[PDB]
Amino acid sequence: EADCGLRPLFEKKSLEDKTERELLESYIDGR
Amino acid sequence: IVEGSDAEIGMSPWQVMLFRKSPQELLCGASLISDRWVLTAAHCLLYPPWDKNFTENDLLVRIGKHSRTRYERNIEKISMLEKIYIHPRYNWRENLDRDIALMKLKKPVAFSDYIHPVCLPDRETAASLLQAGYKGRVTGWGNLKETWGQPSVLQVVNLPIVERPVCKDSTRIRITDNMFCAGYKPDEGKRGDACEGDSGGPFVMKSPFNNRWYQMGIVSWGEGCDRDGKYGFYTHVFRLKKWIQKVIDQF
Amino acid sequence: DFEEIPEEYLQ
Ligand SMILES: NCc1ccc(Cl)cc1CNC(=O)[C@@H]1CCCN1C(=O)[C@H](N)CC1CCCCC1
Ligand code: NA
Ligand code: NA
Repeated sequence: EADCGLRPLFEKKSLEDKTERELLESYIDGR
Repeated sequence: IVEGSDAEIGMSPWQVMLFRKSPQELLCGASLISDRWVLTAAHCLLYPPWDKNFTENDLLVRIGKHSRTRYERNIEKISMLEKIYIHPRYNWRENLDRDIALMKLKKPVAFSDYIHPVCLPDRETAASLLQAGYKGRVTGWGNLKETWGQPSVLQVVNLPIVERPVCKDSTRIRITDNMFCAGYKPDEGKRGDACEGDSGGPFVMKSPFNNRWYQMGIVSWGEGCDRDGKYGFYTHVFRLKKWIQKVIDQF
Repeated sequence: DFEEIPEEYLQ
């Protein structure tokens, strides 16, 4: 789906969940 | 899930519970990839060493759930299976190579705040994100400990992908390119793992390029749960995507 | 252990 992977209660509202930043901080390439 | 936490509401809206009709019990996790297709581990459906060989009418999928045991009226949706497809080269005899299966629903499920599909990776997203040290997220209603008990609500844990030589050196099982492993090392302090009942659930990563969630792995196997020096092993979704697309295109 | 689900899903 063109909307896949965008959660209604998070990405769709520009709200972040409590631990997604831990994932982002581990992605140390392209930054 | 061992050493995880309660999920937030709507945190994993692609989460699927595979539910046995009789006796009524949790069988496995799974994930929603479109309004008609659910992805899981082959061993959730077919595992002869344990006398497991389910047919479509043995099973239901429950989508939109948070509570493990409650019937979440007006929130969850329960779907019947039209057909199961297991990878033709799934190796249940040796090492769970190619531990992947698809289930087509009898009717499309309506998306909602609690029900929404995950993306499947393309080659570039897999190459960018499937790197040692990069963390993904595993979710499930499986056991909280290797020996016990079981959670009230969906559990979540974030775990780093591990270097392939370390994965290999942690086990006597023959690892293949269709698997990757994740978890903390003994020296890292933090811990966490999938456990029994989490089988078939998704290992997801949030792409920092387009801010979408991708399912990179399927909970497949581990020697125990959360043991020091062991890791969890996950089906490599991208490596098997050609099969996924062949099934969905054909059926 | 599990709450009963509506009978419509078992038919
Ligand atoms: N341990 C629970 C657990 C832990 C982590 C993960 Cl990712 C998945 C899981 C859940 N997954 C399982 O139970 C699967 C189901 C079938 C057996 N199994 C295991 O994991 C066997 N112990 C090793 C197999 C034995 C068969 C060869 C490959 C190795
Ligand atoms: Na080894
Ligand atoms: Na471990």
